[PDB]
Amino acid sequence: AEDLHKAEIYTQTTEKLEKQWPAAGGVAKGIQGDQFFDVMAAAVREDLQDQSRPVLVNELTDHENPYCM
Amino acid sequence: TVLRGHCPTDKEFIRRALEEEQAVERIRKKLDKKQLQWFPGKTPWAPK
Amino acid sequence: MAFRYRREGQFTKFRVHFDRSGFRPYIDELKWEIMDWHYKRAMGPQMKKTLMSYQEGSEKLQYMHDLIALGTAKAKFPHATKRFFFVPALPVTIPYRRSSNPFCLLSANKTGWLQWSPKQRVPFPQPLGKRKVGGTDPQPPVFP
Amino acid sequence: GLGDREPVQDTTAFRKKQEQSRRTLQAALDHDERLARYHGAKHRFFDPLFRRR
Amino acid sequence: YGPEAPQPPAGLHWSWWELYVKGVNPEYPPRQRMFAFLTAQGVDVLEMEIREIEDVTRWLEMSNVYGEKFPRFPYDVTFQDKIEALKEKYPLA
Amino acid sequence: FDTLNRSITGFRKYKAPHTTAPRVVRDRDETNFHEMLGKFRFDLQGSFKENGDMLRDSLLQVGRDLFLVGWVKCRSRFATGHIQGDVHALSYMRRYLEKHVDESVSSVRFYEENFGMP
Amino acid sequence: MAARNPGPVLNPPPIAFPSFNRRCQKDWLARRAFAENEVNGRIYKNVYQNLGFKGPIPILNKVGQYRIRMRCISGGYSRGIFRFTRMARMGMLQLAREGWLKKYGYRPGLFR
Amino acid sequence: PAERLHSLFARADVLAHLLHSRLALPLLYPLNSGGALTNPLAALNSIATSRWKREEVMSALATVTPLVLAATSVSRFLKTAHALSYFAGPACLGRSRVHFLRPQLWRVLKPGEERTTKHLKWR
Amino acid sequence: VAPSASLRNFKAKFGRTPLEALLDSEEKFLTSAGPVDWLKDEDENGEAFVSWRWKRPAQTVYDAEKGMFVREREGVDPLIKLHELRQTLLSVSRMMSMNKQGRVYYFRAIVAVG
RNA sequence: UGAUUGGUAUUGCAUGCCUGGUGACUUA
RNA sequence: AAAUAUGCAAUCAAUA
Repeated sequence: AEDLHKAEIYTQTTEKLEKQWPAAGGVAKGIQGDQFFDVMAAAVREDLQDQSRPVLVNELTDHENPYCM
Repeated sequence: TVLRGHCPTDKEFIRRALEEEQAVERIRKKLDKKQLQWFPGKTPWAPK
Repeated sequence: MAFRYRREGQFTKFRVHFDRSGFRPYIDELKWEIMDWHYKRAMGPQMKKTLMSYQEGSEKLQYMHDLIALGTAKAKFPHATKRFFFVPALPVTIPYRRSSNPFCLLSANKTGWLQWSPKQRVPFPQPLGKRKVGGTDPQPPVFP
Repeated sequence: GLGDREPVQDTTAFRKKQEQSRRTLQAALDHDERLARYHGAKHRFFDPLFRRR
Repeated sequence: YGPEAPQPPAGLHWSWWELYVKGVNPEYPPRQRMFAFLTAQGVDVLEMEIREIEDVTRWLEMSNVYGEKFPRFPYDVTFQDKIEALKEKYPLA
Repeated sequence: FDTLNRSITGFRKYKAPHTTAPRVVRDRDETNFHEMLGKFRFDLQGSFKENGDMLRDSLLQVGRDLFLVGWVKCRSRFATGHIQGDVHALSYMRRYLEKHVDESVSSVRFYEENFGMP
Repeated sequence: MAARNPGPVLNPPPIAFPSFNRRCQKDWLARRAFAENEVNGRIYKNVYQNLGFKGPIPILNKVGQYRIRMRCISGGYSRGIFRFTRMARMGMLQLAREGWLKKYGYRPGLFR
Repeated sequence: PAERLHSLFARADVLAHLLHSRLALPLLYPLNSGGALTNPLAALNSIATSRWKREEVMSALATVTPLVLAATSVSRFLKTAHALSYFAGPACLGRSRVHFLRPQLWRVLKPGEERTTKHLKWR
Repeated sequence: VAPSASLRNFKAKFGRTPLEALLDSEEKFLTSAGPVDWLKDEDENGEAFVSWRWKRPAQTVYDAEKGMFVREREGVDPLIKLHELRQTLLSVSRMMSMNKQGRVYYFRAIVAVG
């Protein structure tokens, strides 16, 4: 139950990060344009998600995808 | 777009994409058939 | 052409080389899968028995190892009245390739270990009838 | 939030604490014999044919 | 007691490669001897392939348990030449 | 009639070296009553087409999905069978035979029901 | 035959763990020797073709691709072996009947 | 009216979606032969009531039935249109057998119908 | 709202609506599933399933001393109380028959019951 | 590019698995 | 007829 709760918390955190640091024009278009602000925002969001990703007890696979977790 | 479950892109765009795909498929088939060999690396009259 | 979809596979089956038909083999995967099955079936229960043998110093050893590795050891034991359950696991032996597929279930693994479950209602290598999977009964036979 | 700007996991103090924890674990293993086996237990894998024979 | 914990190379929580190379898991005294000998010679064993590691292990075991005349290689090749080639290919850091 | 009916022949057939009957687990509650096994026999009378091939295929598919075991026998006007498996699977099979058969089923009968088999 | 004294029903041998077979071991040795010496044979052939001479290469007799045979992986027999299976008749039969091929599209209900 | 006819089929599609949503579940939903009876979820009556009434679902299905019966009028109209689309216009001894006088009986394995002749001998 | 003629006829000939009968059958199937049968208690709020009872196999009788069920055999007169009869095996023999493939063995038994 | 715990010696009249030939497979 | 200069299989129009 605690692992499921942590997974739900992680999904909520990912949604909050997506709303807080949206990538204008789409991820692919931002990558192709290669603007400093877009790169900074994407890196910040990715690092925050990496930091917030939990460590569950019953699974030894630290899935970075909230869907998979 | 109006009908549910149908592709929303332009029909002419789809036609152009399909024609390009068919042309590239024909080119690929021609090239593969020409370059195919049972004993790869063998050229006629070369020292065998 | 009275039965098209019935004969759909005939062309590849009969009049095409394997190297050019596009058919994808299975040997290079089942070879590792069978050994994985045998290794798991042999080692999992023994691992669980070894884990549950003492059953009193498990938390103490976990605490000491957490102190040695992380230096905090409060991730699993915030206070004295918190219980950390140990899930049996075995080394992963089949060299699966890490892939960019975000939905891959064995690409984000970083520990080199996988959780093992003794319970599986559906037997995976379902034999035909009375046949038993080889290597299942090690007891010597008895003759009349 | 972000992580540690200057993590201390690469510090001599951390290394000394790790050594102290290792010494404590070794002392506990020496003191307790059941714990010693429960920690040093090893299990090798052998062929099912070899098991049969 | 107990085996020393593995050192993750980068972005990992474990490494079976180091344990295998050192012959700790699976435990194999011949592989431990191979690792020690290559480390003393100055060969980065972790950078070697499985084939080369097994070949060196077999050669060392044969030399130890049959004599210095063995192993014997054709074309006047020598175990010293093999070791020199391995050292040149994988300098020890 | 049953697929396990055999007559004793004149040549020795290997017998079980020992005899050990697994015990019947009688301490079953709501948390464990789903792990019990069972068996029953069924007889259907009516009209079926293709000499019962359609019903045979349907029953085989249902049994393959439900992991049931045993045997079935379908013909033009009748069907019989002996089914074994988990209690829930047996109940599903009974419901299917009673209500979910695409042939004329004038009569259905269930008999020789047993539960709690090891 | 109607055996007079039938024996117990024996559990079949493991699929992935064949018994010792020195012939299979030597086949593996030949495979690895060919893998190691493949480049040298190419160099031999390049030199001979450049010099315009059809000379033999004796070492290929020992370290060539043609010293390798398709031997059953699970049985060790060196005949009736297909690349799509790498196993002989009985190895294939045991693998199929144990249920290891259902995942890989095997259709036991198909004759042709 | 024009707008009424414009919105008629959209509103009919809304009705059809409602019917589909209702029919996409078992009749006695959420009743079940498992957790429903073996693992019930008093102080918690506000979030989960063990009590349950069938009249609600019965009335829902009773109201659903006539709506689908009416929707069958769509099928009737489509069939009428299909039949009309194939209209033509103004109006303009012994047995015969092919492929044997009678079908042949086989006592040997037929290469085609092996699924029915497998039990028979191959020679 | 006036019921339709078909519904009225169905009620007259069965006493329940078609939906009522269908849902009664479905509820009975869902409740009498597995090895047990659940009991329903009805009040103002609604129905609930709080108790279950073991299902009794058809045409079987529970023996107290054995603690298990035993089947009821046809041909026997059900009026006779089998718990006050006893039996003795006088003789059992291995008879033989001959068929195309060889010899077939069956058994004969003589038993006294009183 | 990840090798291995002897015998293709007798005994198919010790057997398992797997095949050939002949017989069968009827219900409500 | 200032159109053509004409033999057929065992795959593919959900794409030649």
